[PDB]
Amino acid sequence: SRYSPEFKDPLIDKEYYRKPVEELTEEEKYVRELKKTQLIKAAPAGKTSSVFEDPVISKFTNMMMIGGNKVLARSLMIQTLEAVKRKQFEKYHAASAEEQATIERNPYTIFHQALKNCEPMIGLQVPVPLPDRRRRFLAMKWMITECRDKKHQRTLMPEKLSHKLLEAFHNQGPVIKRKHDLHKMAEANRALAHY
Amino acid sequence: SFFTKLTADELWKGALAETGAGAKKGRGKRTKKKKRKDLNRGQIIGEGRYGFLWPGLNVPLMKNGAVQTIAQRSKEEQEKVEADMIQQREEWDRKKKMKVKRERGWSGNSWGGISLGPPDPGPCGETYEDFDTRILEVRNVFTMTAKEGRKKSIRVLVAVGNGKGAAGFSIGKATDRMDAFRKAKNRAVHHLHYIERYEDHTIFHDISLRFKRTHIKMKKQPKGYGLRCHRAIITICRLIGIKDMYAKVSGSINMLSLTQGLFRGLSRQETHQQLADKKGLHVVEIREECGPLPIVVASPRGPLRKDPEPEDEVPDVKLDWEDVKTAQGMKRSVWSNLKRAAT
Amino acid sequence: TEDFIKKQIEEFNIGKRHLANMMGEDPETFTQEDIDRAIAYLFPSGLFEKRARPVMKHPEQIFPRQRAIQWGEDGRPFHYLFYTGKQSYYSLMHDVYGMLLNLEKHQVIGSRWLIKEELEEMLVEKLSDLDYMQFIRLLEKLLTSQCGAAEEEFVQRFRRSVTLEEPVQYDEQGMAFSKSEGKRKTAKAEAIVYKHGSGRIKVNGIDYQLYFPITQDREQLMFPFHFVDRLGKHDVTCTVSGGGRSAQAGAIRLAMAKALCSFVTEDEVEWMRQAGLLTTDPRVRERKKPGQEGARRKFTWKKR
Amino acid sequence: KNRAARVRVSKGDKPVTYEEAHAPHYIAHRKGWLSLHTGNLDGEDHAAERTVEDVFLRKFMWGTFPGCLADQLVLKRRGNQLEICAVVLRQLSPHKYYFLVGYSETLLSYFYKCPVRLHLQTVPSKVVYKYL
Amino acid sequence: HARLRALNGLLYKALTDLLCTPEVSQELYDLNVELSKVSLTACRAYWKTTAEQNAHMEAVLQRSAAHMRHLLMSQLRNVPPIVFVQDKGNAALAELDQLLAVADFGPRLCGIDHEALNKQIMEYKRRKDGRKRAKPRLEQDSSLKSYLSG
RNA sequence: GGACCUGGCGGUGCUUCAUCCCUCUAGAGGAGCCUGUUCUGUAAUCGAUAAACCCCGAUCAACCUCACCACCUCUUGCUCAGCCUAUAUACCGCCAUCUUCAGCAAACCCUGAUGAAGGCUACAAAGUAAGCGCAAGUACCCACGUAAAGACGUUAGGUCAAGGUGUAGCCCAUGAGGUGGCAAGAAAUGGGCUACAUUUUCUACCCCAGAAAACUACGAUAGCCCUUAUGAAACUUAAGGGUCGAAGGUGGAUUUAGC
Ligand SMILES: [Mg+2]
Repeated sequence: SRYSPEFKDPLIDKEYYRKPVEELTEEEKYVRELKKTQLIKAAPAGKTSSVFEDPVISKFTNMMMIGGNKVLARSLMIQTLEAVKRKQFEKYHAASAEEQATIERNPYTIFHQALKNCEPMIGLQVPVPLPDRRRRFLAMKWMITECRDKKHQRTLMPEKLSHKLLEAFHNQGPVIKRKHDLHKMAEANRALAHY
Repeated sequence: SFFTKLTADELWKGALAETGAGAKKGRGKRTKKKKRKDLNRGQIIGEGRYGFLWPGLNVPLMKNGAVQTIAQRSKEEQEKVEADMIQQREEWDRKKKMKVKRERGWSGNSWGGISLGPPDPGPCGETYEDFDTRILEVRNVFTMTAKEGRKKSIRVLVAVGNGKGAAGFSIGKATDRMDAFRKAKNRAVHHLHYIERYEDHTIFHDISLRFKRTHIKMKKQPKGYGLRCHRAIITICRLIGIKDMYAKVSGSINMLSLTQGLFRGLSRQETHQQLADKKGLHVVEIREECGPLPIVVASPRGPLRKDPEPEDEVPDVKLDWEDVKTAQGMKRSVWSNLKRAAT
Repeated sequence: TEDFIKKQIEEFNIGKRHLANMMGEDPETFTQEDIDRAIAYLFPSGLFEKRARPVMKHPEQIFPRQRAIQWGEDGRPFHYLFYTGKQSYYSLMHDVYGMLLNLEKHQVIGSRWLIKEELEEMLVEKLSDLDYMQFIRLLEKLLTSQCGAAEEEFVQRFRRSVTLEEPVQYDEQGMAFSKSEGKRKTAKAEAIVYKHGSGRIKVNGIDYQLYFPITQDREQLMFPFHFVDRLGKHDVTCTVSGGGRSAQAGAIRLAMAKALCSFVTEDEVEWMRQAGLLTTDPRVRERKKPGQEGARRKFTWKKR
Repeated sequence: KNRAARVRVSKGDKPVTYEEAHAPHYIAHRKGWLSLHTGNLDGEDHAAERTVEDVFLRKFMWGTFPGCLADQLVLKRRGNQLEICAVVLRQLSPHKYYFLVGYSETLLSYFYKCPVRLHLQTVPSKVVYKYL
Repeated sequence: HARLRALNGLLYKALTDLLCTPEVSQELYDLNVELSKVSLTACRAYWKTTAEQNAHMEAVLQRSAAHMRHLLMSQLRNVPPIVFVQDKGNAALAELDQLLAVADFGPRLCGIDHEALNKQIMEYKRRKDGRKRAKPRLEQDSSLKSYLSG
């Protein structure tokens, strides 16, 4: 890497820098004094301080990216969010007053809940626990691979991804089925956990 | 093509094949071989086939006080010059071929006994022209290394002595024999013993010592007896400066063990002066050739004892069966007292 | 030898006088810098190694400071720790230990420790890694102890400064502004941020929303001002050239951040630096190597 | 193993000059070029002719001063001038050196149709930068 | 290595003695924990595991680790920190079973490449249609001959 | 035969490692084509050819190049001749490989009783002043990174066809010149390109568009035909247009590359 090891990763969080000095611990004070003397890497073109920035969505878009086409991946992601929001709004308007309380219209909340549902707690052969990062990566990769499946013909990526995300938000869909299959396989191979 | 030609050094490097795997291994026998020659040994600048005489280059610039002109030698004299050059080259080659032989060691194909000249001079006025170096053994030790397997090395045992009682020996390990010689002699010159000699020609008393598995029995001998000892002992004694001595070596004849046991025994011997100082008595020498005349060879430097040494009728000493058998004449041997060359 | 060094010093003095004559300057005031400049002019050399270029320095510098033999005519060595073979290092250690003993008797930011090569040059003596570590430990124990001014000076002989790394102008109409520059990949940008404004950015004379159709580039532009909560309060005129859309956006972002540093508070400047808005990005395209598909990809190792 | 223009260490006794010691990757780093001419610059021409001339000059000078040369030549070109700077051992009598200088200058001037100067610097022996 | 082995044995013995005596702690004495292994690099301790009681034992050991280190410093005074490792047989199995209970499942020949050889034979059909080793110690050397020659 | 030393080896112990395995991305292995090799064929080169051959010598073959073949011709010949004739297992020259290494070799010193051998402990116990390499320095944009560098040694590694050269061989021919000619696929295999599309295709634009979207789709840089460029010579080479719309539908073990 062109950055020397002395360089440290930047910390983009306005609350961290606007935090009052009094609330800082002695350890935090020492951390700030140390950072005052540390070389810091340039902020990557991906993340900013925008209140609308979502690291989960940014990582999902990067995973969707094919051949460095960040523009197209971001377009697909925003189209998917718009499709989810429009479908939820249609359901909200078509529903009665009681059901309107239950219907969720936030695309970001829907996306996060769907990915959380798709996260497999167990993995594999000998079944083994999975760390949090591996769980999130598996959920995202399963969603993307399922949406990229040839089983859906002539349907654009935004529509397929919105449909799968809504299925996952209701604990259904082929991604949740894949998670359940992995869980069942791990349960079956539990007898080999002594290895 | 002119531009395709090379220099003499490159051509010799290519043709002689001094480097490469062939030189390292030698699988291809090279009895029919090429050797380097100096093509510019006798060439004079300005000499060629046309036999031209260029003033200032190959002929004197000014002749009889006047500048010479461009002149060309006649065909006859140019032919004579070329023939003379050929003959001079042949004479140079003949002088290169001639050489001078040396003196063999104990045997015609053994390094033992071959002299190596004086040790190399020291850094600061520390020279050893008085010292002579002699090889006692050369061995080709083969060591098994992880990569190269059997690797050859030379272990050489040398002894150096000035002929005046100061001598030593050393071992030298190397890849080349000459490096081993240099190391061994330059190290032996730093490990010099001093062998006290009775009358500067023999040992002070009879010695019998065992080093490891080698028994050395040396006998003090009168002048003119010569050196009747193992050839290695003869060499070491010549280096020390002992002219008359007898020595029988029994047990293992390991050259290194024999050499260092010999040096130990010679160094540990006690002089007549030391004996007189120890026992506080006159050391009186009795010679058959001098009749009953008592010759005092050493007197104690301190007080002289008044009480005579007790004269036991039967001494308590460990005799040698070989010596007793020889004295009684029963030591019949077809190899003892054989006439041999001068030592 | 010492006499050789004396002869070299005399030759250097004569040559210094001759060079001063050649350059037509006063020999009495011809400094070493003048000597170096004159030598560089008279003997130009484009060799990259500065140590390979012609040099006519003082013999004290040209010759190694290992000096001649460390003993006089009588052979007695000058230094009492000579037989240690490392008289400089062990003398230094002895002095440091004496300082520590005296400290016992009586009772970080802009500097680093010189590397082992620097210490070897200081003492003109070869040293081992463990020797250097032992000396560094002793020095750091000296520093941690209640070192006085003399001990601080002693340490400063080994302290090496760490390599840690804005104007305000007025236009013809009295509009206070700041100007800065930035680079990113191949794109180079120059930005002008005015002290008072209403959030209008003109890139190459074109509004940013019409010059940067991609939302990512506009987010990059928003990043500096949004970090300091000054969105819509400053006017920016910036010109970028070279590279692609993202490289230009990054260059403009860096230039804008550097220019805006002239208006925000020093604590805000430190916060911007810690956020990475001020560090020039060294990530640039890596050259393709011969025998390889790209910068790092090798050719497909043929099937066997 | 790279072999170009390198003098491989054999025993630690073979002497090499400054140029022989340095490997090709040190050119323009620790050693300059042995020939200076505007042929290889941007946009300039006749590089091949200058290269052929330099090769022939080096061969001719090496064969004209047998064993006298103590180092490689330096071929400088200024306009149509041609300066051959050489370092020569002090073997021959200076009469032969002067004869060879006049000869080589005149012959090369008539052969390349340019004023050729030959500058000789004599050394007592081949300068030894290090031993290999 | 052997010295480190003896040090590990001594640490094991000291920890066992501290466990057995009641003077260290009434809680620890009542637990009656037994150590399977003690190994020094920090020190790793491995004790046999009997779930609720296992968790209680682990918690008490973690609470009393500092006091155990302090008591060990009285003896071997320079004792590195002691790490207690619960030996649930294969701990992976125990953790996996715990997660599996927690987790959700939702609704319920000849040894050769005969083909390659057959292809090669079809291809062929279509195309149709010791010595002495001298001992190392006996090799001659002519260096002495050269030296005597001149 | 006894004891020991060094190495090799152990279905040898222990400890710690790496891309060795898993994890990540994109590929290869399926299709067509380009090219290379191999085989066959032909009157018709050579060399490389396990990693370290296989878009390799070539940064390049229609004639030339060319060293191949057939036929014809010349004999002091372009050369104070010549040979691309044999030998890389005689070599120089230039490199591959470990090396994505850190050690190597001299010169000493010391230990083992002066045996083969051995020579490390940093709160240090016999190793070491120099040389080579790493390192340092330098190039590129930094101090990072990438280049470059990378010793000794290993594979008689590659090249006698870059050139030079040892030895051996040819001299009315194994030399020199001219005309004409190969170069095909029944195939196998290596690498690459283009694809099998919807994150796609076409157009505009260079990222706020409109259409296409399975038998008139996606998909040839292939075939066929006709021009054009270069050339003395083009169905041979290249470019362009027309025509054709083929195989193929994300491909098994296995395998490549990346931080
Ligand atoms: Mg004989």
